[PDB]
Amino acid sequence: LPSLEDLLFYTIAEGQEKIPVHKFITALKSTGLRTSDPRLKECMDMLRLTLQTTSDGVMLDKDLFKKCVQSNIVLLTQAFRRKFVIPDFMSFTSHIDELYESAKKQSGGKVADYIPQLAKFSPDLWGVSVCTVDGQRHSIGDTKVPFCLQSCVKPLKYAIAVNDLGTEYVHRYVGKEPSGLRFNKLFLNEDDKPHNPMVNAGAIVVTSLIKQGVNNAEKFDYVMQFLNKMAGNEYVGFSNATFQSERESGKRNFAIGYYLKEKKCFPEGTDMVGILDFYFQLCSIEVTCESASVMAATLANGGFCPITGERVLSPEAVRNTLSLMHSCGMYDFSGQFAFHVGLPAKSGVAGGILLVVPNVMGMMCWSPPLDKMGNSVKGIHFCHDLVSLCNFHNYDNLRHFAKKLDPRREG
Amino acid sequence: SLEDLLFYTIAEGQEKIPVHKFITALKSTGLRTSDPRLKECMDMLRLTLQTTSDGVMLDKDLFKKCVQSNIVLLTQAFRRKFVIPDFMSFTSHIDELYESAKKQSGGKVADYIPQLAKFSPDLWGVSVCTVDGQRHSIGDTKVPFCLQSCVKPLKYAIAVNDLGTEYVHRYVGKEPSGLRFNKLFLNEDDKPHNPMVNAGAIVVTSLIKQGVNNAEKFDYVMQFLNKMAGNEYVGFSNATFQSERESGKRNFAIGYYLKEKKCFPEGTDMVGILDFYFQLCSIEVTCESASVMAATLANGGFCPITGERVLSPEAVRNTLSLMHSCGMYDFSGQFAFHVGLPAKSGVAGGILLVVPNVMGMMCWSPPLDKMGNSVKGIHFCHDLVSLCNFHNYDNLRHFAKKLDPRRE
Amino acid sequence: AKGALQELGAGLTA
Ligand SMILES: [Cl-]
Ligand SMILES: [Cl-]
Repeated sequence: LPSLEDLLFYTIAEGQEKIPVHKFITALKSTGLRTSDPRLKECMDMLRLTLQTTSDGVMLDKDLFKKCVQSNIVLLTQAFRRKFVIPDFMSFTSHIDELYESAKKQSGGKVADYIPQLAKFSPDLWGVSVCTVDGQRHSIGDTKVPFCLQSCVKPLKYAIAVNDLGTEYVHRYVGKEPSGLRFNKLFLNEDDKPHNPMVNAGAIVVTSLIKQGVNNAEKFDYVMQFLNKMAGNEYVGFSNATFQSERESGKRNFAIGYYLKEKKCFPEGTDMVGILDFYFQLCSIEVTCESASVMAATLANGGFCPITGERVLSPEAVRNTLSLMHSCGMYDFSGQFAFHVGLPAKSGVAGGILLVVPNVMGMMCWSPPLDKMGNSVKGIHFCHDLVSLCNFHNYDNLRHFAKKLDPRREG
Repeated sequence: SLEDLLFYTIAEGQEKIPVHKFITALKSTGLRTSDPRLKECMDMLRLTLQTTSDGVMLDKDLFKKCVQSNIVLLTQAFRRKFVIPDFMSFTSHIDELYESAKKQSGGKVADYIPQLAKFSPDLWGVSVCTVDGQRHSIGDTKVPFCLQSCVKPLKYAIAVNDLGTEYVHRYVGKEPSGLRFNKLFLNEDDKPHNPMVNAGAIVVTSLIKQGVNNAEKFDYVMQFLNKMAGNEYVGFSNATFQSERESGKRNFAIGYYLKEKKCFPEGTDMVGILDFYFQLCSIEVTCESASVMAATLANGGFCPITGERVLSPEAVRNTLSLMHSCGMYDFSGQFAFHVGLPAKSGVAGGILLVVPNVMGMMCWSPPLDKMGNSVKGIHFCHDLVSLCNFHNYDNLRHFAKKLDPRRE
Repeated sequence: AKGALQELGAGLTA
């Protein structure tokens, strides 16, 4: 009748009477969990305070250890006993490292220059962050360098709209399918609605649905307070310089605005020129690979932020978002990507690709050089390789899958 | 020892098992006594029992002798290790989805050929086959009907299996047209947009078993579909074939367009390909046989009731991908979005449905809606995903009010 | 939960 915390103590202890705190921490990191994880704060607080009462500030005997670990014991136990969605995380991150290096050799593409903020980023910035639905984290390359979401925001604001207003309301204004033609084509579907919320027209109408009857200052903070929940309070910023240049060069976008109002695509009472303004702000929100990967993980984890356990989005909002990301998330490459990679992803002109592996993990990949369709060259290459290695394709089978690795099972 | 352990769970010793107790316990797991994987067991029970004084009771030595050759499967079944461990409760949920779809009576039975117009509007059948071979049927599941366009994925799967993705996709695209299934036209590359539009299925048809006469091409497909269905019913309706061919002008118009655009491989006999196309549409299944075919697709190309490798992983993966976004005609996009499962519909009323890693199904009800899809079939599919976390993008850990049949 | 883990692991480890 041994308690969970007695069990944890004996596994880490390895026959000794006291556990050096450094060894507990080292072991914890090996699971992929960070000591900074919000769900572990109490354990970390207890360790700090309790170690200052100690003669050496290193050694925790059973009862002390049992006390520090109690409040997080189930999570800690899942972690050490290899119960997380990827049980061998160190192995896995080694594979991610190799795919990153491989992608790294692809130096083609051209950095976006429609505004000068984008022009300025070095071609060789390349980072990849992973966050599992259990909050196992890993990064390689440039993962702490801020950049703009640009179109990666589309699926997120659409999720907010569905979360507050429901599917039926939002889809009075916007369709649910791929256009079938080129994204760079201004047109509406059979019922006069933009085809889906991933095309520019659709994202603009969706923008107009959020926090109606309030002002652009309030709308934008409401949206940021949302992205922060999605990211477990990790970095969400704003580029006022991108916002200005986006607005300075907004002719092509305003037309769409005009066209959309003329066809009665906005809700009764819409101030188009302000909606477009709000739309430019949201494109200019800043993330890192690290923080964006938790956002994607929230989407992989059914709307719950994996590093806080907080419900951030309704199930209907998440499911839908993933469905539209599957179909319309990579511009003109969307159908090929669906076919070959088979994961919900969303690209943006800053070089970001937000990727979800449902039930497993989120990922943000970033490299500024873009191919012909406006997708990141390193990012597209990486996403192909991940799915060649691992049985992550939507329509990969979990029992019979050839020479693919399944990271959810142990070697 | 394993066989030892199975003896006791049923025996409650009891120094002997009545064979019927063993058979009713085994049926309740979802398996059928006719299961091809269970044949040695059944042959041994028959033979051994004939040497017995009563013909019912088995002791440990004899029971262990009968069960030995198939004990891993028998133990997985009995220890609730199959993908739906509580199958009796699952099938009762299916029955309820069946009865609720049964009250929908809208739609029009197809009547461009006489063979199709003959089918009573009240025919309604639903069969399930899990990836472990668990079977359930309710309604009219043992009646012959034509696959029609439900054949489109199976013939694409065959072509990719035999020729590879790269070859097949020299001739056909990989995505939705996003315009009406009605045509015709070709994508930017002068290919039919995908293998599920009529123009695409016609070009796929022209790839399979090239250089051989139609009689051996057809036999070859028939043999393949037999391996997909675990040797269950695959027939052919000659009457439907002849009538499809007579009133086929519209498919011939597509073939002449494709011919003039150079969409067929070198040496293609256009009219000959049309004959094979109409022959494939006219291939008969029942809901039960088609359910195993769908389950082969749910189980990565292994037939669940035989264990045989029928289709390559690439072939199943791609097929399921295109059924996801092109299988339900003009309702495709809305179906992907709301139901979120690969499915393919046919003009005879069939919906071939795959829940990957879980099960296949065939739903059949002749009255169709305005888009060409079975009214009861579409309803049943929505209800299924309303009830259960089977949508592609449902979550496996956090799913609100939905039931997860994968857990106990 | 806590119960499920405690059964499984006491067995395996003890
Ligand atoms: Cl963008
Ligand atoms: Cl059809």
